[PDB]
Amino acid sequence: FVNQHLCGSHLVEALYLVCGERGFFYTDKAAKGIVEQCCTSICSLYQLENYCN
Amino acid sequence: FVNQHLCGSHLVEALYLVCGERGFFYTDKAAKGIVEQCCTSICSLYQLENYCN
Amino acid sequence: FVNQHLCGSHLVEALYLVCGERGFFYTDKAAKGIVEQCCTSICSLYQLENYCN
Amino acid sequence: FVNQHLCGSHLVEALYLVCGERGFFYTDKAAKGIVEQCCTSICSLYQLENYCN
Amino acid sequence: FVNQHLCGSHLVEALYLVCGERGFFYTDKAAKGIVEQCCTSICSLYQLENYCN
Amino acid sequence: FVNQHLCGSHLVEALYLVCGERGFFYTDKAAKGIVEQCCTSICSLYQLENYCN
Ligand SMILES: Cc1cccc(O)c1
Ligand SMILES: Cc1cccc(O)c1
Ligand SMILES: Cc1cccc(O)c1
Ligand SMILES: Cc1cccc(O)c1
Ligand SMILES: Cc1cccc(O)c1
Ligand SMILES: Cc1cccc(O)c1
Ligand SMILES: Cc1cccc(O)c1
Ligand SMILES: Cc1cccc(O)c1
Ligand SMILES: [Cl-]
Ligand SMILES: [Cl-]
Ligand SMILES: [Zn+2]
Ligand SMILES: [Zn+2]
Repeated sequence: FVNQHLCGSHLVEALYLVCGERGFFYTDKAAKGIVEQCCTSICSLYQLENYCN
Repeated sequence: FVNQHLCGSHLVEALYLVCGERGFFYTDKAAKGIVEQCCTSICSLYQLENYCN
Repeated sequence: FVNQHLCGSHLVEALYLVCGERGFFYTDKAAKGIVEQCCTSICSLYQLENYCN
Repeated sequence: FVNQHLCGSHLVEALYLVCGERGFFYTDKAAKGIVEQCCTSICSLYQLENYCN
Repeated sequence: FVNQHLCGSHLVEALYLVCGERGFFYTDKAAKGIVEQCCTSICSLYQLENYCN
Repeated sequence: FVNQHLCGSHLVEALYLVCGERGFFYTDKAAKGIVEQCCTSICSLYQLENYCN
């Protein structure tokens, strides 16, 4: 299956909208961690914000 | 018109695909170079990879 | 106008995300309205939350 | 739960194209009948139009 | 203003929508023809179904 | 299940990007093949490049 890669693609658009001019880092380090958590169960806007810069 | 925000929305999706495992950082102060270049001309995928982590 | 058509396709997705469970209507009166407000210059997340139900 | 969220995001972009200047409702009541029918099986464009306002 | 490269990505999505397993027959003249006409005036789904195969 | 129709919309977006102004070609067979291969495991951009014209 290709579930997480398909989930990744929507989660960066959500971090571009949530994060704004603060931006975000989607790097191998703490980006496999937003996938472990937000592609397993639905993350709210405030849980998404904790990955912002 | 929100020309920057609509071009920036496509650019984050193109970067998720081209950077793959390298990932990237999208700071609105690091996102100025890649919007100024790639929203006024079509960037190759090699050009996009120059912004990967 | 096609640039308003395309902006509105991105606006439908951001309201889906911001409005969570609540949802939103995209009747041709709220549409005209969010289009004029938020495709002419950017909208913050508060502003978009105001169109949600 | 993330799978139906993923699906709903792509159905909102389909309803925006199919309904045109009609528009559509996508509140929690309105759009849960849609997801039951169109996220378990594939809906055509003629079935999606039933949900236009 | 319409950036034609960002408009084309939306149009390729729409034809996937419209044509689905019918596909299309690719020729440079039809490709440039669709992006010229539907990136300057809005095309409806019934205009886009003409390009399906 | 709608999962392969959803994967297929994301491949279309990644062939548009990768192929650029060369565009891509459709046949019944290759459309069956890239979904059975790229919706089962992650295809690179250098594998997708084989369907561009
Ligand atoms: C907004 C969003 C996208 C993908 C997964 C999530 O949990 C939430
Ligand atoms: C949106 C986008 C993708 C790829 C190249 C570009 O210049 C712009
Ligand atoms: C498309 C869009 C997204 C978010 C804010 C805007 O003003 C316009
Ligand atoms: C077009 C579309 C998107 C998502 C679910 C569907 O049944 C159909
Ligand atoms: C653009 C596209 C891709 C695959 C099938 C289609 O009908 C249309
Ligand atoms: C469906 C769609 C996308 C892009 C431009 C158009 O005129 C129509
Ligand atoms: C049908 C089609 C049109 C334009 C670009 C593409 O990559 C494919
Ligand atoms: C880029 C991409 C999209 C969808 C499936 C894949 O295997 C690879
Ligand atoms: Cl998806
Ligand atoms: Cl756009
Ligand atoms: Zn998706
Ligand atoms: Zn766009």
